[PDB]
Amino acid sequence: DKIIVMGGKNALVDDAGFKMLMQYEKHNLSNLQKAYDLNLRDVADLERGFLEKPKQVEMGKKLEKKVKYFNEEAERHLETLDGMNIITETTPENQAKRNREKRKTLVNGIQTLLNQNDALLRRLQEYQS
Repeated sequence: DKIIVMGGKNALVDDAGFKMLMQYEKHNLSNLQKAYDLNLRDVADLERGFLEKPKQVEMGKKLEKKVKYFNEEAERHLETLDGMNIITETTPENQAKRNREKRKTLVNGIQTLLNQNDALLRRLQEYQS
């Protein structure tokens, strides 16, 4: 298919590129909902108070670390969705007259030089014979 380009900041994407990322992001969200569900639960347990106060404090620690991490992921992905621009590519032969003329000037320019250079080479290869 086609095009995707992220420099980490803003992202350039085309139709198939956009469908692709929405795939990846939709999935990523599903993973976030799973991660959230697991933490909402563990937190709910820890709350109960099922033995060993010191073990509970260490647990909250790990959890509080996890929720925070979650928050970083979530925000990063949302940053992504927001800096995602859709592009459409237009081919040389389908560009504005102004652009076509600019290229042609140059193509003709180069083409003439290959002809002349060819002739030059054959003039060179002759003499040295």
